[PDB]
Amino acid sequence: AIQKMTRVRVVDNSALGNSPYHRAPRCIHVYKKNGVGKVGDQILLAIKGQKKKALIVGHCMPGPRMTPRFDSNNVVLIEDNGNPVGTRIKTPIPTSLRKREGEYSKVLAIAQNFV
Amino acid sequence: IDKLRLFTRGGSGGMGYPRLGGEGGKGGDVWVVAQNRMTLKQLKDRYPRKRFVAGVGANSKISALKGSKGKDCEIPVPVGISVTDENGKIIGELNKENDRILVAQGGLGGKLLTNFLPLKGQKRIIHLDLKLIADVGLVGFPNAGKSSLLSCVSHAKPAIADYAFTTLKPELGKIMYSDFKQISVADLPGLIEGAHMNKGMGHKFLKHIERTRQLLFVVDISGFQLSSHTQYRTAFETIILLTKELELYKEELQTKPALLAVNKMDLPDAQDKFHELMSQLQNPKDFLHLFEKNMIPERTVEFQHIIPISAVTGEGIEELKNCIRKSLDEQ
Amino acid sequence: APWSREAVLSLYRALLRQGRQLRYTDRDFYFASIRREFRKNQKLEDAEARERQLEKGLVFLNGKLGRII
Amino acid sequence: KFDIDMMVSLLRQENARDICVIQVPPEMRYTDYFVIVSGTSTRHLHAMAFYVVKMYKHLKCKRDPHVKIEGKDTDDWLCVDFGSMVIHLMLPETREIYELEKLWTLRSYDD
Amino acid sequence: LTLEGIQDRVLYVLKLYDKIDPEKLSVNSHFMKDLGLDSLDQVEIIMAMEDEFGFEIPDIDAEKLMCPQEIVDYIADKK
Repeated sequence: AIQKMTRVRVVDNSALGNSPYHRAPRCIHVYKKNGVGKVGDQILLAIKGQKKKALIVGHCMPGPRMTPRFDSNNVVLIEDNGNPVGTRIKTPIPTSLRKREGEYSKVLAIAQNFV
Repeated sequence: IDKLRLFTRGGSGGMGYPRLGGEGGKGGDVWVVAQNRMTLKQLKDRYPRKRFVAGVGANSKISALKGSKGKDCEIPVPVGISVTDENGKIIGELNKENDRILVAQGGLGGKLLTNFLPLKGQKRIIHLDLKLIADVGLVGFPNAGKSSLLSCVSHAKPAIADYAFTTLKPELGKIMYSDFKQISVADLPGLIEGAHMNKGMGHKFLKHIERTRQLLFVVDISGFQLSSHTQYRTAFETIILLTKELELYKEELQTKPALLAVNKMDLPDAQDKFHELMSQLQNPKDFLHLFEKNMIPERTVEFQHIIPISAVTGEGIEELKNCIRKSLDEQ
Repeated sequence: APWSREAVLSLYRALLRQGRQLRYTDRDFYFASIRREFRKNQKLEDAEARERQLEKGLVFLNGKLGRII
Repeated sequence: KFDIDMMVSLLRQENARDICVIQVPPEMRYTDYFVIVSGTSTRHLHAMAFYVVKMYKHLKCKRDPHVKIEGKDTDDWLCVDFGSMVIHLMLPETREIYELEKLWTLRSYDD
Repeated sequence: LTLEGIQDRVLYVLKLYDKIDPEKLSVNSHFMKDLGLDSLDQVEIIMAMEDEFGFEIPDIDAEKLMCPQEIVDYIADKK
């Protein structure tokens, strides 16, 4: 449910993601057919005032009944080529996140653990 | 064998239409690169299917990203390329391989509600003239042995070549320059016999052979009674007739780097004075008279030199053939 | 710096035995990577950092977080 | 079938410049094997990925799900997961900048 | 096996190493002093010697060779 102007607690090893700023990062737009951004899609991201695409991985809102959920809006950056700009994500990530058909493998290995 | 006129399309710009960001692609350029006979080894000279285009730009909309870049187009030729444009004159003037000529047009954008302009992709009118089928068109005489002469004067076996024309592809023969490189010459289409010797394998093919900018007049350098023709048309008489036809066809072409091929030199030897006769026919005004100061019956006196075929002796015949090939490729 | 000096040699020997026991992977590349993980790390490392890296190498010798192929 | 031995044979026939295989245990519920492929160039890596995918497809496993060439847009980065395993094709410089094999071997020992 | 053949194999293995420079490949060729080799380089040389004429060398005895003569004597004694 990553809607417009949503702040996201990005979990990644990217320096700009790690960079403190005047504000924490917030999204601007998402790659969704509806205006509703769920986990597993491309969203905007402001890193030190820099627009960048990212993938929202792990949300807080209630989704499917059997699935797990964190308490925030976790996300991992993506490059203009689509590759992960950062190195690793400390928080474990849900295994069903790859089951969305699309770009999944490049983030499927880089994080520390699997939730 | 003919001249080609193509339209070159370059890169096209992209789109949007995001509130943040902007346009996409740019416009590429048109490059012309001439390559050796190895380009003709892959059959891409009978290609013509109304030219070729290039890539276009991108937009991106998730979430505020701009687009890609454009694409340039390179037009290759099988053997040699002379590049001209729609201005009525050629900028690049060469036919040797590894020569490139570029035409630039680009700088693309996108329409109106973030960062502005209207357009589409770019194009140019290119004209490729190969200066005959490969390097020059050979018009012989009724003693012609140009295929055997080229085979005897070069260690490279002749192959089949093509050109970007609306007609049939003439046969080409490889010549050796004795410099770790090889040049190419072109003959009559189909079965090579010589244009003057009543054969062109077609009337339209004869017109295509006669439309060559650089012509080589093959004739018997030996004696008329010793020529491999019955009845021979005499070396002096047929040579004078062919040279007069070639010179009167165009005075500029006579003053250009055109040559006459010395053939039937496999019977002749070093002491047969075939090279001496070739020099006496090349340095003169293609007649009995050698030099004319003021009163000259021809358009220009002291014309260009003659090319050697079926090479013999060691008085620089290979060097003369290499220089003739270089002058033909110079255009 | 390290937990022990001869323990580093024992770890290198066990790593050499494992790299000679390689099945499908480029064991020469494995040896070069082990050398790079040893030469570029065990030059002037601090005591607590060498202790942590020795614990990591002991876990790698255990290999509980992955088996190479 | 297309097993790990088949993967090694495909890497050898494709002349993989650098191959780094690991057998994934049941500790993690991600795959059964992790492969790192460093090739000659991006065109060469793409050709190797296409050859491996064509071999795994046309060989067997009709009932299995298809695998797409991921990282088809990223020039350096690429991957393709298998029915049981996963390979990732990148440059050896890209593999080192990822440091993936040690990262795949260190469950909690990186930064 | 011939002890001279063992010494020749040890010399061939020492010369086959690309990190080592064949300047003083004598019998008392030390690692840290005659060649300037670290403990990791000493272990690499020990593995490279065990690769061709070896595969049974104990780690305790290989940690203090520090000379081609000692390695040749240990290879003659083990075989």
